[PDB]
Parts: sequence; structure tokens; C-alpha cells
Amino acid sequence: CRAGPLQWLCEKYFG
Repeated sequence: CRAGPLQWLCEKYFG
């Protein structure tokens, strides 16, 4: 996932 503010959130939850 793109390194946005929700990088951690995107990778951990949204794949």
C-alpha cells in the first residue's frame, strides 16, 4: 500500500 498517513492501517487491516 502507498505510504500515506494511514500506511500502517492500510497494510495491517486493508491488506
